[PDB]
Amino acid sequence: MDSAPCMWMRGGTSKGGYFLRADLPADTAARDAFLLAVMGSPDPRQIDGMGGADPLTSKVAVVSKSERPGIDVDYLFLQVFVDQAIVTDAQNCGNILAGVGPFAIERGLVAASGDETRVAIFMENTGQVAVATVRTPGGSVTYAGDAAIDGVPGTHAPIPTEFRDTAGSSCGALLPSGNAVDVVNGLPVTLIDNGMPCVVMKAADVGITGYEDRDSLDANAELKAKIEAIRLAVGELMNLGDVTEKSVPKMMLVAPPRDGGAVCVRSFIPHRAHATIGVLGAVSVATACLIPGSPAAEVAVVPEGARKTLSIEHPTGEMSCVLEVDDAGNVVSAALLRTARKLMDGVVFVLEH
Amino acid sequence: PRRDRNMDSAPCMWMRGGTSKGGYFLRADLPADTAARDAFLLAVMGSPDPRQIDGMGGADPLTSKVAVVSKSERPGIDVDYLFLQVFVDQAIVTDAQNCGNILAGVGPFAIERGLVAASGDETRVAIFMENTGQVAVATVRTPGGSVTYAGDAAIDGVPGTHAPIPTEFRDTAGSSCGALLPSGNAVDVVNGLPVTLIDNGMPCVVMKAADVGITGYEDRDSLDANAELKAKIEAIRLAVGELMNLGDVTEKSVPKMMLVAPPRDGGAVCVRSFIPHRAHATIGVLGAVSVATACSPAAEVAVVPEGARKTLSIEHPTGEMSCVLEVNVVSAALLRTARKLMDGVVFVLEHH
Ligand SMILES: [Ca+2]
Ligand SMILES: [Ca+2]
Ligand SMILES: [Cl-]
Ligand SMILES: [Cl-]
Ligand SMILES: [Cl-]
Ligand SMILES: [Cl-]
Ligand SMILES: [Cl-]
Ligand SMILES: [Cl-]
Ligand SMILES: [Cl-]
Ligand SMILES: [Cl-]
Ligand SMILES: [Cl-]
Ligand code: NA
Repeated sequence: MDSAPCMWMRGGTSKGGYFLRADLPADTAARDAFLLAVMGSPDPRQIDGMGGADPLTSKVAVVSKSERPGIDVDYLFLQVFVDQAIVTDAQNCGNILAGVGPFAIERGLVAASGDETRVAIFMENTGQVAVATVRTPGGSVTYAGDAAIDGVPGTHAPIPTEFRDTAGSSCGALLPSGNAVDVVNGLPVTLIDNGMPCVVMKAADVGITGYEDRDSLDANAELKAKIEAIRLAVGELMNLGDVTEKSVPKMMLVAPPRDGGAVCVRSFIPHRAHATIGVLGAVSVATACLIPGSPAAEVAVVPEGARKTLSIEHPTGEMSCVLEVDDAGNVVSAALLRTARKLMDGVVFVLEH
Repeated sequence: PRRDRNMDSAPCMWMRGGTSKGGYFLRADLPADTAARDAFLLAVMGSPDPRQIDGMGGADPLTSKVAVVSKSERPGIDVDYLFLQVFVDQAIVTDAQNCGNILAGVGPFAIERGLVAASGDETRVAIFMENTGQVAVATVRTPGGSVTYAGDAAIDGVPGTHAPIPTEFRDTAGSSCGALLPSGNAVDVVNGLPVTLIDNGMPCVVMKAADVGITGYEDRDSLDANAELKAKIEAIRLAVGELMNLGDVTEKSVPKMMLVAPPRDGGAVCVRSFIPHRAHATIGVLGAVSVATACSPAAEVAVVPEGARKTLSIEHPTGEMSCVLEVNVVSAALLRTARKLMDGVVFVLEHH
């Protein structure tokens, strides 16, 4: 295989290549070798491929028509490492997911349903489902509009994304330790998985305010060591095995809001300070805000009602999460805004094997 | 039918050209008005945006470049080639300089698009470089009449091997300046140290690295942090701009500052190039032609090859670049490679 049809899209704040599953090799070794060559990996500059020399622009979506009930398309996310000959499918990316809906409609995997088309997506990495609402004026996708997200210039068509079946998707339960709060290394934390395994703790409990600049936190070795020691100590409690070399759980340091939101966060993913917050991590953090007695509930401003908009402040702005909660208190769905844009469509080429 | 009514588009081939990357267009496929063309190309790349997240640029000037190619009507020329730099974090598209790396993709692009017919197993493509008025001849491997990008050729800064693209340069004397020696005399002296103002494809100031207080072997960070050195050579550049017929070069990127030193790794010359303020990782393709041509001040340190076809290996930080000169300088040939990465249609949000 020396080529494959491919669409290059921006999905959220990430970028990568979108493939039909039938257009990629069935053998995972042959597939990974093809995608590495497509990106130009391994190479810190990715000069001989389509990767942008950054993990956020070295990503792949594998999309196929789904035989699952109620699901339109299956979606496999793959991170193509920039400077290593490694392609991984552990954990799912909620930004590349934003392009899956429009891509499936454009490719004919899902018929457009009027001027606005809802696409039910099965996320194969963690077995959860997202429903993306795509603008399809006159029966064809558009990527233009008045919606904006932090980290992307200008405005685009909105892609509301509703997540369900998120609780314990990676850890097997919403609270894998069975506790709303666990004391780890002398500090109270919440171990929670509502779409993305997270450790939620007060920024003040680890010696910062939680409003520091991303670059200042990224260079705070003492803080990173304290957080990492906690992350290693809860890997088994969260049913994640040995998390030494894993990118999970994400470390979420929370603080009361300062820009009008519900809560403020600084996220380490697990080592680098995030410029915003992960889309699935936002669902976990927002859900943690609703658990009484937890560090997030202590600092969050939670509105009343069955439908709560939880604006999560992060270094470059805020990401709002709409939580639908039953009369008992359980989060039945979470909806967040993303956008996408088809950038180039055609065929990617690699040198033959 | 079933197209985005709020976007525009054009056919485009994304290629690696040498150590650069960008989009290759047919001239007829872009808007004819400069302003409309520039807005389109900025949107193609996702500029302005330091991350270029909403476009095809790679958040680096070297991966935010454009080639505009068309069938030429100049005598002896196959295609005309306009190089355009799409700025990453500014709403700027410029044609002021000539990239000899994006040039490597032009030949194969022209053949794949049918601008030039394949003449057997190797195809010679005469390329008029409209930015500077120079002519380059690229020899493209076309086995069975089809362009190939696979082969045993290697260049520093690119992993693996690819099909060789030998690129011979003609009409390089005074590409940006009046003639080969813009000042009029060969070895002039500015601020006390002897230099050589020479333009044989890229306007340069050639001078001995010892005459400026360094050895010529330091690393990129150690030279770019050297405020003493950069200030000394910048004052040399700011005092030769009008003398090299370049106007006021305070805001320009030309001429390139070339600090020469004897070779260490077995090459011909070691050079440190400031382009004009950043320490160049390797060396510019056209800059290497000007430096190889400079070899009395450059002859101080040069182990010049012997025969009539000299392979001058110019040692730069990340390795070496070899410039074949035939002798009076007859031709200047350098090795490049290219690869077609993606082919299809690029899309932009409509301007309004
Ligand atoms: Ca329109
Ligand atoms: Ca249009
Ligand atoms: Cl498929
Ligand atoms: Cl990486
Ligand atoms: Cl995500
Ligand atoms: Cl910040
Ligand atoms: Cl990390
Ligand atoms: Cl044309
Ligand atoms: Cl730039
Ligand atoms: Cl060049
Ligand atoms: Cl510079
Ligand atoms: Na279409």
